[PDB]
Amino acid sequence: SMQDPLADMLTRIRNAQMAEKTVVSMPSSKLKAAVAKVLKDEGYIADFQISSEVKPQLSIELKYFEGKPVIEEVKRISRPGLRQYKSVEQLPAVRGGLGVSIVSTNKGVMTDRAARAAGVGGEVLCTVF
Amino acid sequence: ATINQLVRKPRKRMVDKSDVPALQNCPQRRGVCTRVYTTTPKKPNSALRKVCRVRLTNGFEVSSYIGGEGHNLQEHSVVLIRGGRVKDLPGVRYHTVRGSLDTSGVKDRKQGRSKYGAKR
RNA sequence: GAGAAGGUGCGCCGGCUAGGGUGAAGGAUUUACUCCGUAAGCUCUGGCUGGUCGAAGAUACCAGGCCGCUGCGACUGUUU
RNA sequence: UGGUGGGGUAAAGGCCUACCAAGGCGACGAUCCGUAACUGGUCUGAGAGGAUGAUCAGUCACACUGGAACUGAGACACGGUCCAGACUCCUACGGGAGGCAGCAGUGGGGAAUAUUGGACAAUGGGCGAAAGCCUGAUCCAGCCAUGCCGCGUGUCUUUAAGUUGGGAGGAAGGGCAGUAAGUUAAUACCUUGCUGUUUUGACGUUACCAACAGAAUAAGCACCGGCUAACUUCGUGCCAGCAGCCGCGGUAAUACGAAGGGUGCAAGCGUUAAUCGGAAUUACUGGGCGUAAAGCGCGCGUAGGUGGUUCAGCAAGUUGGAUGUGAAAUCCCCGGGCUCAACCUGGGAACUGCAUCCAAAACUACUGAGCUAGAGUACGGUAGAGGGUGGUGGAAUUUCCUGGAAGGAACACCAGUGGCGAAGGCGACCACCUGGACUGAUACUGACACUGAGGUGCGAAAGCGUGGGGAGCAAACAGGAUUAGAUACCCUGGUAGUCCACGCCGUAAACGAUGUCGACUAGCCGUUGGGAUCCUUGAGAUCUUAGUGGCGCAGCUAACGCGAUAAGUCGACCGCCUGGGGAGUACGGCCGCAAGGUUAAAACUCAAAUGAAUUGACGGGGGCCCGCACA
RNA sequence: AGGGGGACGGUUACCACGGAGUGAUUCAUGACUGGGGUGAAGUCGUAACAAGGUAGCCGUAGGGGAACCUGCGGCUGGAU
Repeated sequence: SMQDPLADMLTRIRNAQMAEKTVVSMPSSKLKAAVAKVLKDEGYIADFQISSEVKPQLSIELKYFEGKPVIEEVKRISRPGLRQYKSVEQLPAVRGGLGVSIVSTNKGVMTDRAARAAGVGGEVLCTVF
Repeated sequence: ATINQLVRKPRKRMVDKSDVPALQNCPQRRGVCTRVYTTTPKKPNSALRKVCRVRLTNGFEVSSYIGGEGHNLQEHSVVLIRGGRVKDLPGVRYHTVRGSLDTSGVKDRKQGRSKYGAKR
């Protein structure tokens, strides 16, 4: 069966990043919608598109660079099994800090830059690089 | 192999068995010669080597190589044992050290005098 | 196999106590070669507790000795 | 294991007790079994860790061995008593005594470890009004390169060492005889704390300063074939030997024995041993499984691991701060000192930890109401070697006999890179009692979920049960032909067996040598079952799905090759692997009537076995061709 | 006088050591055996690697001096 909601979306776009398709649609949750909103603010994707009907869905409009697109890999860290609840002193600066390292906290599912300057740690979700 | 299966049954690091059945974490161990005799090497070489059989003070029945080019270890000596596996001799893993108690010492042996038992 | 091997209790007198079987002072009726159950009496088997006497309590008569390797015949039986 | 009555401990408590009840512990590993003081820490490490408890400090534990109390504030007491045991000793045979794991020391074991030392002067203690008195604790000395530092063996200095002359610091105070104080009822007087002087007491007796004679008193070790840039010969000749891995030696030896030189770093240099490391070689960080080692043969599913979807709530995990600590030591920096370094300390840093406290609500668990996607059912319709029972068959072949009579067994074609079942598996014809999926939709459920150690069924055939059958073949064999020989393939013959009913074994080249499940990422060509689209006569396209195949990119792969039925990208979980032999074997458990199966080791031994791929060679490998090679 | 209260007594439970019977579970040893490893290889041999001169291999029964053969289901890790 399917066992993890957001690892099912982070896999399904990377094989579409190496494919020639642009609009990815899947049955989505609020959990998958709160993740999608933060990396369009980091310049990676745009227009998450809650379908706003019954069985609501996410149409993430991923951008292309010329040739190889903008997101090489999305590495899951906290999958559901070993779920990597991590503090604020130990946040991962993924690729020198050029990965933004989104971490689920109480006051927001938020990048590692604002996770440290307002100090709450928690679920280190995925590599965005 | 997964982290669930590690909490169920964790990965046991397998121990490495030691090379010497005797010398129970001891750098030397005294023995008494049962028998000194002659042994042939392994097939791609050919020679005549002289090995000893000893009973140790741990009561163990192993073979040690008399590493001299001449010795007077006369069938009941009190020879002292180090480790090290002589390659060409099969199945044996010990050496008699030179100049210990009853090991007289190799004649002249003018270099490496700390090895083969020479004064000065 | 096995009653393997080995062990413990055992007389008598009390104290307390659990029942079982038979029975009827009279009541139900099928007013009798019958049911219920009084009660005592009689009888059978317990359990717990003391006490007590002797060298000794299945005190006599009566009443398995046991164990370990083996050969042969499987076994109960039959025979000069 | 609780409950009460009592009993009892300095103190709670089945701790002890009587009786009441049938609870308690344990798959998060009980109980039994082997092993070991534990920790601050220590050692290797990038760290994670791994190994580890010698000096140092905390706690524990023991005192020949065992039981036991006593006294005391405190013991079940190391130089106490009692009892028992083992041992040992003195006897004048009456009676007695001893316990070094206290400091020396002795045997004895072992590779291996020290002096029958000096003094309470410092620091403690133990008694004391005080003086002090004792202490093998201590302060401190011989012995040992055992580390860790420094230092010296000369480039005409004299350091060390030695001779001599000097020379602090370890001493805080005690005696005393005034001097002042304040308890005093009487600073009369004692007793005490203060003041200044005098008297005195150092185990190590010196460090340390400054003279003197003169280079007189000081170097050794291992290697030199490689990847270690230290790299002639002489003797020796597959001898003698060296070595960690290759190897070297079989007659000019850079590999082995000297000399002759260098080089490593030095009062030490080396090699034996043990630890971690490189070792991603047990991979949490951070590995594997089609063919190298490795997917149970697959199911149903217990604990468990993880769990679609939304609001609200909780605050267990998660997150921040607060406070106590996390002892001191060690370590990490800044220092202070020994003339310098060790060493010594001062300051902090560090101690990733622990509970308590308040604050947070994105996510997880939990709680509640839901939502329809996952999953299930009500409705046909076919497809289908599902599977089983009973029959009805046919030709051969076989066996008889005058073309018929007789019975066994597998069912040519239909047959398919087809169906069906979780899997193993399964085809003449025929009914009869029965499965699960597909699909067409229409209805409803409200995650009911997948996976799953144990656990539980179910699994090809030879088997051997417990009963029958009977054709061909054929395990078992006899010869026939054949070879040194057949014990072989070929030749003539045949019981067990396949079949049946129940039952057992539970084996596999159970193989797709690929666990189950879901999600998603270019395709293209056949082929199976539905269904809908289709100008429609189908000769059929397209589309839609659930299977079964071909080929191919992206993709991965060691390569072969996989390639939406992954061997990709992932996610949950499970089984499994740790070099080749020994070995799927011994021993123990379980099952079987037996054959055996299942779980499953080390001892030893080897530096390699293995995987795909390439060149060459080889082939009683194929296919073409050449030449009197064949007439 | 004595009483109270102690002390030695008497014997009752508790128990270490010891005893006995019968078992477990471990360690060493054991005549004699059975494979295993490494050697050096004398030997019947040719069993595998080519279509290895009878294609190999696996399970299993069954059978035979050996390195080995048939059968039934099995697999190409099988090629012309």
